[PDB]
Amino acid sequence: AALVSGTATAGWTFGAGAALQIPFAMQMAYRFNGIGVTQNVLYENQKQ
Amino acid sequence: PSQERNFTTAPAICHEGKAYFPREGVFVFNGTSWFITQRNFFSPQIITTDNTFVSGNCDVVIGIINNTVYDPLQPEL
Ligand SMILES: *[C@@H]1O[C@H](CO)[C@@H](O[C@@H]2O[C@H](CO)[C@@H](O[C@@H]3O[C@H](CO[C@H]4O[C@H](CO)[C@@H](O)[C@H](O)[C@@H]4O)[C@@H](O)[C@H](O[C@H]4O[C@H](CO)[C@@H](O)[C@H](O)[C@@H]4O)[C@@H]3O)[C@H](O)[C@H]2NC(C)=O)[C@H](O)[C@H]1NC(C)=O
Ligand SMILES: *[C@@H]1O[C@H](CO)[C@@H](O[C@@H]2O[C@H](CO)[C@@H](O[C@@H]3O[C@H](CO[C@H]4O[C@H](CO)[C@@H](O)[C@H](O)[C@@H]4O)[C@@H](O)[C@H](O)[C@@H]3O)[C@H](O)[C@H]2NC(C)=O)[C@H](O)[C@H]1NC(C)=O
Ligand SMILES: *[C@@H]1O[C@H](CO)[C@@H](O[C@@H]2O[C@H](CO)[C@@H](O[C@@H]3O[C@H](CO)[C@@H](O)[C@H](O)[C@@H]3O)[C@H](O)[C@H]2NC(C)=O)[C@H](O)[C@H]1NC(C)=O
Repeated sequence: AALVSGTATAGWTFGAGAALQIPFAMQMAYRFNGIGVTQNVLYENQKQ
Repeated sequence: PSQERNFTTAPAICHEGKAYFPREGVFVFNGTSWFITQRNFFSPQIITTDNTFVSGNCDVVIGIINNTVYDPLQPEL
């Protein structure tokens, strides 16, 4: 439970260093870019 | 990475009615000024056209805010 709660907002440093707080949607947008789909796609289709 | 700071962010900025998105970094609001920088190290840069991109209007982007975008053309011309 702690792990999931943490990762939900903690992001990339969660298991590496100091905790940070990143807005959920911002984190997701990045991970999409991490695959190879332009970041803006997520925001436009955020609802879907 | 370690010692950090609190900043306000934005999914995108609106300029000339168009939705501008960051390239490799994130938009960051400092003590009354917007910049763009990499997530892993706070080093703020001026927001310029060539360091961002534009796609779609300021219509469907949630949390989009108003801002300006620097264009070298102005001082160059
Ligand atoms: C980023 O910056 C943009 C630009 O400022 C903001 O978008 C604007 O938001 C405002 C407020 O919603 C829109 O206001 C427009 O005002 C026009 C003037 O009429 C009003 O003000 C006069 C002042 O004396 C009063 O007398 C009058 O009674 C009104 O109170 C309106 O004419 C505009 O109406 C438009 O939409 C209607 C919709 O049916 C149309 O019928 C009209 O013909 C017209 O299109 C409107 O109300 C302003 O237009 C917005 N501009 C843009 C470009 O969107 C963003 O909100 C801001 N972002 C953030 C996050 O704040
Ligand atoms: C948020 O971003 C804002 C926009 O960048 C920041 O505003 C800037 O704040 C600094 C304060 O450090 C102002 O600096 C001015 O610099 C001039 C020039 O002299 C200084 O630099 C020379 C270089 O060798 C040095 O020798 C001198 O001793 C000075 O250090 C000074 O004359 C001014 O008094 C002042 O120091 C920037 O100009 C200012 N930018 C703008 C556009 O106003 C803001 O501080 C940032 N806030 C946070 C919390 O980071
Ligand atoms: C980023 O902002 C958050 C808050 O939005 C900061 O966390 C909060 O920091 C304060 C001060 O360090 C913590 O203590 C508080 O002090 C006030 C002083 O009067 C007191 O009234 C409060 O009851 C409390 O003691 C506060 O607990 C803390 N809150 C949380 C959830 O951490 C955070 O430190 C900021 N980060 C950076 C890098 O600035």
